[PDB]
Amino acid sequence: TIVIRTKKILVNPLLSRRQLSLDVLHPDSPTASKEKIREELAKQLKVDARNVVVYGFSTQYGGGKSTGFALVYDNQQYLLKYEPNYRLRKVKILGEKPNTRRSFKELKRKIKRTSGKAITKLLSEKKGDTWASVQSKKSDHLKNFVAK
Amino acid sequence: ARGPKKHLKRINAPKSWMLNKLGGIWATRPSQGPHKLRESLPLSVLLKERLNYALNGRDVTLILNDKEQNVFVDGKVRRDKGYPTGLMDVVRIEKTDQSFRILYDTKGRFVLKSLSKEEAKYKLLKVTAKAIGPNQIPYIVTHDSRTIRFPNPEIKIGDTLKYDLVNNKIENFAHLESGNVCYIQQGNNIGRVGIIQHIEKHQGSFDICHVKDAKGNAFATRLGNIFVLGQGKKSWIELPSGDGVRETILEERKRKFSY
RNA sequence: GUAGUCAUAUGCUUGUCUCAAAGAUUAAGCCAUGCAUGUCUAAGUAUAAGCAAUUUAUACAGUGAAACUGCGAAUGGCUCAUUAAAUCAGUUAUCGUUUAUUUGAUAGUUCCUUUACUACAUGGUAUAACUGUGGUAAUUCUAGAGCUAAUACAUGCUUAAAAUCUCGACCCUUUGGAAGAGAGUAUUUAUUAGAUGAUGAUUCAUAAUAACUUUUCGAAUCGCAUGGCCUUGUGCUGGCGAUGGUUCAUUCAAAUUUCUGCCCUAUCAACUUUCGAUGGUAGGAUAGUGGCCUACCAUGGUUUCAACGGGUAACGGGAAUAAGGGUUCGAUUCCGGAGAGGGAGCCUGAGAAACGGCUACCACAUCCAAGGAAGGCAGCAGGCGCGCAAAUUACCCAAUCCUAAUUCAGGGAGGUAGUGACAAUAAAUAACGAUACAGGGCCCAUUCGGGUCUUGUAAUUGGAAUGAGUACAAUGUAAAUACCUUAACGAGGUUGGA
Repeated sequence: TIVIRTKKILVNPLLSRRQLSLDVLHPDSPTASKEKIREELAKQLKVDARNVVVYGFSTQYGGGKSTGFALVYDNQQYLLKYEPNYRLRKVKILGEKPNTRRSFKELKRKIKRTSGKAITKLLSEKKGDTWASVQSKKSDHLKNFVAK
Repeated sequence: ARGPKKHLKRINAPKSWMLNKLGGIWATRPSQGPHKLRESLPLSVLLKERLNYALNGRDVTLILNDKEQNVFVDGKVRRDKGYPTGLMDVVRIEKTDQSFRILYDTKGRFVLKSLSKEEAKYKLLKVTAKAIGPNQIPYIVTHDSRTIRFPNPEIKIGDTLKYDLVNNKIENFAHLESGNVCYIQQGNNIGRVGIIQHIEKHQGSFDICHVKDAKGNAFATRLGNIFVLGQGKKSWIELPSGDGVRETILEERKRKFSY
C-alpha cells in the first residue's frame, strides 16, 4: 500500500492544533484520495480521524509522490470553530453554498429605494444562510457527536 | 493628493518583511503607532509569515479577535492586525508564554529573538527628546514613543535606558560617548554592533559617528541611527545571528561551505 | 548576372506542453444593457409579551426587526486635455505653516453667591424610530395625528464644613504630626520670567502675571467584574476595560522649502516697475509663510553662463550583479502636476479647489392624466459610431491585500478561469519482432558493361502493445477539488510516371 512520511510540523496552541507537511508515497497506484490519506495518517498519530483535516495536494510529474499539508486539532469542538465554512461542507457537515450574489445585489436595489416600513419585510426574504444559522448547525454537530 | 493614503502594495512593502513577491498585490499596512511605517512589523506579518502560527489571513483575524488574548507587546494586550511592533520590543505569545525581541538581522531583515523569562522583563529604550513641561516638571521621551515623568537628571538627550517592564522602572542608563556598544536601527549598515569610536558633530545639520567591532571593522553612520546597546563593551541583550556582525559574501562562503 | 530571397509579402493548412498577451494607441468619441460605499455591539439608544420572534431576568433575556445611530463614502479608479511649467528629480526645516490618524501621557484649584448647594435616591429636554391620518401623473415626495428614545439637544450643586489647593513652626517620629503658613485652564494683551529648560539660535518654552475675554475646559457614560472593606442597611468596593476630554509629539500629514536637472534659439539683448519689477513698510486677508493683496513708497533687480526672450503636443520619467564575461531586474512612466457639459457659487470636513456634494445658471436633455415630474457611468462593458488594431456583460473575494465600526461587514482589490500561436511553445503519437513462399535480383548512366543479389506475398507468429472510460484524493480557483497530477480500473486500426 501507501507509505506516508510526515515532514514539517509546527505546534499552534493558539488555534490549538499542529500543522504538518505530508509526503505520500504511492509508487504504483495513482494519487491518494484525501480520504484514504486521512486514516493512514490518523493511525501514525493515533488520533481520531475526524479531528485530522488534510488539505492541498500535488503529484510530482508522474512518480508516485504527492506533497500536502494537514491539520491536527485536539477537540473536534475546536476544529468545528476554527476550520473554514468551506472545509465543513466538504466533510458534508455544513452543507450547501447557494448563489447569494445576484439576489443580494437585487435587494440592495429595492431597499435602497424604500423607507423602513417595507424594508423590514423585504429583509424577511433574502436568501437564507445566516451566520446565526451556521452556528446552530455547527452546534448540532457538537452535541450529537461524541466518540474516540 | 486626494487626502491621506490608506493601503499598501505587495511590491512597495519593505524588504525587511522578507515578503512574498508573487504573494498577492497588497500587504497589511502598518497602523499609526509607536514605530514608523518602514521601521515596524505589523502583527499579521509577525505571526503568519514570521512565527508561522497563523497562515491564511483569517487565521490572524481569529487569534487577535478571539476572547482569549494570545498576543502581548511590552506587557500589554494587542488585537490589531497591524500593530507596528518596532525595534527593541518584547512580544509574548500568551498561549505558549513565548517571549521575543524585535530586532533587525545583520542583513537587515526583521528577526525574532527568543528571550528567557529573564530578559522578557527589561526592554531597551533610546531617548528621543528631553525637556521640562507643566508645573516645573522634567520629561524624557523614548523612540518607543514612551513619555517619562520625573526621570533621573543625569540623562542627556541621546541616551539609552534599560527598562524594567514589570515595574515600569528605569535602571542603569548610558549615553553615547567614545567607548560604548551600539546597535544601528537603520542604514546601509543596520544590524551591526560595535564600539563607538568618536562622534564628530558638524552642526550645519547632520552629525556623524564611527565604530569598530569583532573583526575590528570600520563603521560609519549618522547619530540618529545609533542605538546604545550598552555601556563599555558589555552588550545588554542577546543578539540574533550570533553577534551583531556580518560577513563578506566571501566570509559567509568560507564559514558555510568552507571555500 | 546569379537565385535566394537566412525578403517577405500573405497568400494555401494539420499530436501532446504552457511561464501565458488582446479599443492607452483615433477623440482624454459616454453612459446602451448591465450594473452602484455604507456600517457594529462588552456597545449608545428597542415592546412589562401592539418590531416581534421565541422564551418564564424576574426592574430591561436574548433577540433581532428600526431606527438612532457613529462612522468612511476628500480614499480610488479611469482620465493630458492641457501643460517647456520646477512638472519632476534630487535638493530645503518649516523660527514661518497646518495637522484627525496613532499612541502615549494627562485634568484640586471651576462654589467659593453671604454651602433651602434642594437635593445628584447622576436634569432637562427634546425625537425619532415608532402607531397611525394622508395626499398626489407620479418623487430619495409628502402632508397633517400621535407617539416614545438617546453615548443627541440642553443642561447641570460637585457636601457633610468652614472646599480644596498651596508654608510650616513644631515634635515625632511616624501614621509623618504637622501649627497656623499661605491659594485650575481653551480666549485674548500687557508686562515680568526666562537668571533660572533649550537652541546658532528666542521676545523660544513654560513660565507667570494681572487683567478679559457672549470662550473654553471639565464623562448626568455604558460594560462586565460586586466581593472585599465596615456597617449592621451603610460607606463604600470599584475592578476592569467601553464611552469620552485635555493639551503635547505620536507617527498622519501635507504644506511649503533651499540646494542639481525640459529641446532648440542671440537670427533671443536686453528684461521685468502703475501698484509689483524689485526693496521695504502698514494692514488685511489668509488657518496659518509669502506683492498675496491694502496701501506706502524704495527704484528695483533679471540678463551673452543669452537673460527679456523665443522655438522641441511636453502632460511629463526605480534593482542588482557584476576578474573579464555571466546577466538582469522593479514589471505598458517607480516617479510625478492638470478632466470629469459650459459657467457660477457654494458641500464634507482632521481632512477636497470635493469630479464623481450640492445648488443655481446655461446648455443639452427626458417622462408624462398635464400637471409636473429626468437625466452628464476618460471607476465598467456594451451597440452605434470610431470606424486601425485586438476574449463571456466567466468564478471566487479560495488567497493576499483592501476598507472598516469590539465580527469575521464589506471589499470591483485580487484571484481564478475559460476564450484565446495570444507569442506561443513544445516536439513526443503504429510499430516491434514469428514463419513460409520465392522471381532472381537489382542497380548502374549502362548506350553495354557493370555491380552484386532477396523480394513479393493484398501468405502463416508474437505482449494481457495502446489507447480511450472508473472510483482516485487531490498540489486544487477550501467551492476550479474530477478540469488539472496521480493512481488505477478496465481498453489498437510534391511532383513528375500508366
